[PDB]
Amino acid sequence: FNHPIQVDQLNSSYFKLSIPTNFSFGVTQEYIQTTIQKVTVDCKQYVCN
Amino acid sequence: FSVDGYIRRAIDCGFNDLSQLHCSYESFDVESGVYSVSSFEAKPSGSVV
Amino acid sequence: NECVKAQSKRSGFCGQGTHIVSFVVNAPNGLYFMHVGYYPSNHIEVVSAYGLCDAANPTNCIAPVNGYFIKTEWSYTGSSFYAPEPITSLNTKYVAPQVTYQNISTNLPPPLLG
Amino acid sequence: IQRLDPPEQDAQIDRLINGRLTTLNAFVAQQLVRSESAALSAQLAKDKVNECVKAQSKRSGFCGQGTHIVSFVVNAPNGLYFMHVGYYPSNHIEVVS
Amino acid sequence: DDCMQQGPASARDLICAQYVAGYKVLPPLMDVNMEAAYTSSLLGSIAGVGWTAGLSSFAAIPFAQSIFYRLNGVGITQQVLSENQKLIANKFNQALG
Amino acid sequence: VGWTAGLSSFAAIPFAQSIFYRLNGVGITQQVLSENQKLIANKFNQALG
Amino acid sequence: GFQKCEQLLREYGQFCSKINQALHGANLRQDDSVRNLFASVKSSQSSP
Ligand SMILES: *[C@@H]1O[C@H](CO)[C@@H](O[C@@H]2O[C@H](CO)[C@@H](O[C@@H]3O[C@H](CO)[C@@H](O)[C@H](O[C@H]4O[C@H](CO)[C@@H](O)[C@H](O)[C@@H]4O)[C@@H]3O)[C@H](O)[C@H]2NC(C)=O)[C@H](O)[C@H]1NC(C)=O
Ligand SMILES: *[C@@H]1O[C@H](CO)[C@@H](O)[C@H](O)[C@H]1NC(C)=O
Ligand SMILES: *[C@@H]1O[C@H](CO)[C@@H](O)[C@H](O)[C@H]1NC(C)=O
Repeated sequence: FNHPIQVDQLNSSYFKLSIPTNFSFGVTQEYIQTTIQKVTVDCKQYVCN
Repeated sequence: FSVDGYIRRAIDCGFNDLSQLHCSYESFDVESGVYSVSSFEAKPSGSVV
Repeated sequence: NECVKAQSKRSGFCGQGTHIVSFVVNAPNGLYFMHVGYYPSNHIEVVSAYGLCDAANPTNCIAPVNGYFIKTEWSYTGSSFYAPEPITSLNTKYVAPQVTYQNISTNLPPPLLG
Repeated sequence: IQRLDPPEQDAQIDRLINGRLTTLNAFVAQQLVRSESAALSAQLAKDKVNECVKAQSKRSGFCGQGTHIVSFVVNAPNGLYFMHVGYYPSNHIEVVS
Repeated sequence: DDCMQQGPASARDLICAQYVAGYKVLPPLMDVNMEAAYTSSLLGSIAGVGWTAGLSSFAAIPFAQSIFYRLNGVGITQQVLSENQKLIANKFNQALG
Repeated sequence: VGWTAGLSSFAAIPFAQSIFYRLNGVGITQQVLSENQKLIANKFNQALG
Repeated sequence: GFQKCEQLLREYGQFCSKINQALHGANLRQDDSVRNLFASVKSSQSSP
């Protein structure tokens, strides 16, 4: 289990801010299928030749 | 078949591809579109033994 | 429409991290999305205020806009990147006073110097 | 096998085969339908965690009923159980605005 | 082994049927403690995730403080929330209890 | 397209300018983006490259 | 386990290969669905 960064709450009127000091860009790649191959069948030929 | 039972109109379902279309929908009126129909068969030109 | 023609604010809808920009190319049976996100790193912990009030004038309070008020006295940082800058009227909004806001009496930022 | 000779034995075994092949095809067809459905549903769960739980939603009816405030998630036998806490108004009055 | 040393729990026991009929139920991808870990870490992230701009920083603030920002964000003023903090917590608690 | 209110007008602005508005919109201040424009472009380029 | 049956089953083609592959794919689908779902529930930062 990959634990998240633990950030403690404070007993006060203040709060802890876990804030980045660095960054990177990255690319999430995603494929979405929109079609399937369209097929027709000559059923009479398929079955009886 | 008319109300009086006589046949006044018919389709020869093997005449052409358009006729095959009408027969597959069992109707003299089908909607516009592009439809697959039975393939045009290659026929033997002889035999080998 | 959400990703490519717009910047999305929906976590996880587009890619991971904070969405910035997406691109689309065609794929064999559909579309291939190319989602560019912002990925933070090297997080540090700092102490923040919920807001700041003028101690002498307790009804005059501010809250940060798209960022935080941090100790360093008080300064502002944007929410995605730690980079302290002065608290100004461009990074604050006036708010109703709250019990969690700090009462500041010395180096009052310009929105409270009234 | 114990009762019949091959020409009839074959026909009887074949009936059992056809019935069992049919059963397995039906089973598989449903596992594919059910797994496709569960996968779509899983993406809905994904959206709710991000929209509901990790964020306050402004989308009426997406999370729970009423105005969304906070949601929680626990696991359930075949998925997630969402606990959506909403704000429900009552005793409305009419005023002039 | 349970199905041999104890046998079926009842009529139509579909778990013991596996070793008889020829089918097998496979285990899930994650065990229970791992799934619990995911929703537990999710619970602890709620107050500090749905707080401000960007998904990159975490505000480790009290749950209660988060609720009041969530209520303010839907149209309940701060004067009201301040006068009613105990009333609000009690109603919330009734909703979950 | 992803620049301002409405879907009816088009701002023909540089890609780079669009990126900086997109970064500002997620919490990176303008002082930071201004100091780091080359750093940001390089990180973006690494992500795609 | 009856050999006569298996002999007749073969005349139906690779029936069982199809059953196994269809279910294998269907089962992988849940492991992928679960992996993706949890990857998204996962927090970056969290309080104890
Ligand atoms: C920065 O300065 C502010 C302003 O002084 C300060 O917040 C104030 O703190 C006081 C308490 O220290 C709050 O006063 C009371 O606190 C008790 C706590 O239990 C409440 O029960 C009281 O409520 C009753 O009385 C109210 C009077 O009108 C009624 O309206 C209410 O219904 C109850 O009958 C009362 O709240 C005071 O309200 C807050 N101020 C605000 C704006 O909330 C703040 O704490 C200082 N900053 C720091 C970090 O110390
Ligand atoms: C510290 O936490 C305890 C927990 O009960 C609480 O009672 C006490 O008032 C808190 N102190 C401060 C400064 O908030
Ligand atoms: C950010 O991380 C990269 C990773 O190699 C590092 O090279 C760079 O120096 C880091 N910047 C800061 C401010 O730590």
